[PDB]
Amino acid sequence: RGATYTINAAGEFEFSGRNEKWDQSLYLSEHFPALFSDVPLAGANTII
Amino acid sequence: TIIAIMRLFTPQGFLRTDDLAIAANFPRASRNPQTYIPYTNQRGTVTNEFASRFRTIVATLANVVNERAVQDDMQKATRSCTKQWLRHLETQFDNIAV
Amino acid sequence: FFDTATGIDLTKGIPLVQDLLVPIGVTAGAEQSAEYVSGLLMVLFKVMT
Amino acid sequence: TTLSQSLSVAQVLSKLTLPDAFINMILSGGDSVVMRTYQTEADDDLDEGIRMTTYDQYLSHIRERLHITNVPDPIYITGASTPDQIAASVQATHVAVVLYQSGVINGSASTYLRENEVLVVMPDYYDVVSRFANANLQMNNNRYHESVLEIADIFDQADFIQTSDAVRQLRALMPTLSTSQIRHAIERIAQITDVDSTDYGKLTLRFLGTLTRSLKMQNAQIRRIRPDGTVLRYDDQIDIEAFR
Amino acid sequence: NQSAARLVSAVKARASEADISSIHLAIAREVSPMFNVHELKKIAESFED
Amino acid sequence: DHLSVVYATMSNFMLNFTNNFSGNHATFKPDQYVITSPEGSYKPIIERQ
Repeated sequence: RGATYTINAAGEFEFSGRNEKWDQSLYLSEHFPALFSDVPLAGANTII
Repeated sequence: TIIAIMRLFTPQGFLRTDDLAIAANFPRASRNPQTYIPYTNQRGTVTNEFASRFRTIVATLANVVNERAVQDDMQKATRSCTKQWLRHLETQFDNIAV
Repeated sequence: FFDTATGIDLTKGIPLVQDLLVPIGVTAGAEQSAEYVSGLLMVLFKVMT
Repeated sequence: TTLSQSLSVAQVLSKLTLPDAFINMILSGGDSVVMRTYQTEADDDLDEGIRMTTYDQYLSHIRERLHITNVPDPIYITGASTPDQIAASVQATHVAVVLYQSGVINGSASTYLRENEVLVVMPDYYDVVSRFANANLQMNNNRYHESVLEIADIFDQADFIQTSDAVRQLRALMPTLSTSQIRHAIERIAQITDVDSTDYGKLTLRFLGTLTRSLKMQNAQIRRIRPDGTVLRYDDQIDIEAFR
Repeated sequence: NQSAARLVSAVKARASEADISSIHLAIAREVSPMFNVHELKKIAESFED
Repeated sequence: DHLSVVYATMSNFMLNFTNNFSGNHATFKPDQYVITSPEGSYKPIIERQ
């Protein structure tokens, strides 16, 4: 699904689909941490 | 099973031509001078794709040493200290595969 | 009121401040005409404060 | 113990940008663009005519100040534009600025652009007379007066650009300024008026404590930005009223 | 206890650093403004055992 | 019982003037105000430096 996700202006979660390490320079930007999305995904319900 | 364990000795490399040696017009003893570099450069990756090969080798070797252990009903403690060591080679391989 | 504490020199009739808006790139004695303009600022600044 | 430590910070920094604020209130309209004035008929002045500036000049000075004053974008006059439509852009965007796109602007709108002094923004000074329907045939490619146009001459707000009759005189008496002379003017008023401070107030100013002269304060406002990195316009429903 | 020596070497090992009284400081971080972006003290772990 | 009433009164102080959290980790970001200027570069408030 992705390691970062952005907020679409209509309100949907646009997951990036890339495996990247987080840095705190991305804290000011539009990307979020994907573990804290609280969005259930099929098959990975234990990580959620 | 014997063929399956011999699929763990396979190399994890690529086949690079001698691009800087042919253009330098150096002596070579073949038609296409190609050497075998053991592992690809791994820039920008979170999970290292060469260290993850050793994850899947030990996961097969921890099933070979488990079936050999329970065939001779050895201790739970003497088997657990083997598999703790087999994943201590997991951790020490991640430090150097970078 | 516009005493020597605020750097306004009312001796010559007009307010004069020495080193507030000096013009650059001129002869070293040609900055006196810009003192009246800086003098009107510190009069405006003192009424405002 | 915490009230007197909170007041003595809010007292100090309220007067710390006090000489920062005074000079930039006087010079809030000191910025200027380079316009041209193409004369249109026989025996005109240097300033009577169509007032025109470039898109590269528009994008720096004028466009960044229309996204602050929260107006729509000015319209693209395309040659088929009636002078009612240009009046719909002066009444929407409170400055008389219109953008050019293409076409040949007719002489009906050319009489409108002369009387109301509407600033026409061109993308280039490349064959300028051919873009107008020169029916009177007095407008020439080499007939203009490239003069400056200050920002206070085209804008007027109560709390954004100080442009009254008094400050209009003082910028005419000031010499040719710079970003090194305005920085000298702030360091001189800070030398004259040494501010008051309590026992806790001096402890904060020697803690921060020296760098002030980095940020420009010309028409400085408080706005939000996107996480992209672009400055958003003001919104009546998201920001507090004190930031408008 | 001997069998929990693998556990107590990771609790003490974590426990030993965090400073006191940074505990007093932190509580002030749960309601201060943020002007510099905070960042995590580097916890280099392996998640082996 | 005793930490919570300290957070309820430290959040009413004068200089703690920003909202800090809004319940959900999934959407909250601090509002990034800047000091914009048409004659210079904007300087952000919340800025990792």
